Amino acid sequence: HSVIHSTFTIERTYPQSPDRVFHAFADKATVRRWRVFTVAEFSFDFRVGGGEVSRFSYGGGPEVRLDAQFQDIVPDQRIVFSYRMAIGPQPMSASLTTVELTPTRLTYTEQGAFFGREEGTRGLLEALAAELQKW
Amino acid sequence: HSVIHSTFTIERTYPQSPDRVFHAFADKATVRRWRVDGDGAEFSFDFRVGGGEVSRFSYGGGPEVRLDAQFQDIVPDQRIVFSYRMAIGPQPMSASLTTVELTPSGDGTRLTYTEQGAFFDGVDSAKGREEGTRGLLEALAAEL
Repeated sequence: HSVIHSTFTIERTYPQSPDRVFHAFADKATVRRWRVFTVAEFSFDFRVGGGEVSRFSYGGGPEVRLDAQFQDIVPDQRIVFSYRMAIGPQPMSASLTTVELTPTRLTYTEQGAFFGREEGTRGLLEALAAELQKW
Repeated sequence: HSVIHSTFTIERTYPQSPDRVFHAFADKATVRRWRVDGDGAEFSFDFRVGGGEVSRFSYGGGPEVRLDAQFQDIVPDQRIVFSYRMAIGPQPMSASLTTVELTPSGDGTRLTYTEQGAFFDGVDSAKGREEGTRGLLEALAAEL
């Protein structure tokens, strides 16, 4: 009933190599450990035109529906995808996400439309730092 | 590789009401007259969340311009959100998110068209892309 457009770019670095950094956004299993608490349906197809449907809830709460579609893929360098999140019957937002990693200095960019989200994103990267060595 | 991120907005009012202008976006036939032609290459239009669009055209014998879009959100007569990627030949020039808002303007319609895009490798079509959309919206005007 009202849209707010914001673009926030957050930067974070990783002593691990770029291929590894990219691996954390490419591999199906690797992404399940850290979701990009039951999980109903879940699909992944890491290619252009490929999707990433994801239905889930927290402690019996309402279900969060995530639908993403990969727009542009540059092996070990760039990942561009759009996605929408809903928690209702209640669309939360839709955004275009760019994740670049030059040799690592991953540069996370999110151009979104909201029907705030930034701080959580810096966190999603602080977590990236987590499973960053779990191997 | 490089990625340019930019956003632009275009406001344009119409003497028509929301139902009318929304329609011009949601009705395949109408759509095919102000944005695309189709009357003497390809145009799949499935207007629904999750549904998408596919357009393929070229001028003369030149490179085929392909636009692939998917609807992300639809609020009747008031909002349209879709993402899309464009390419000419095999070179993918960009991916972006589009938001179309239609707020009542007393007796007319307020249309704010916002485009958050990501232009690929060297290519900076942001300028050229806003130019065209500003034209397509002007063209829409006549269609109403």
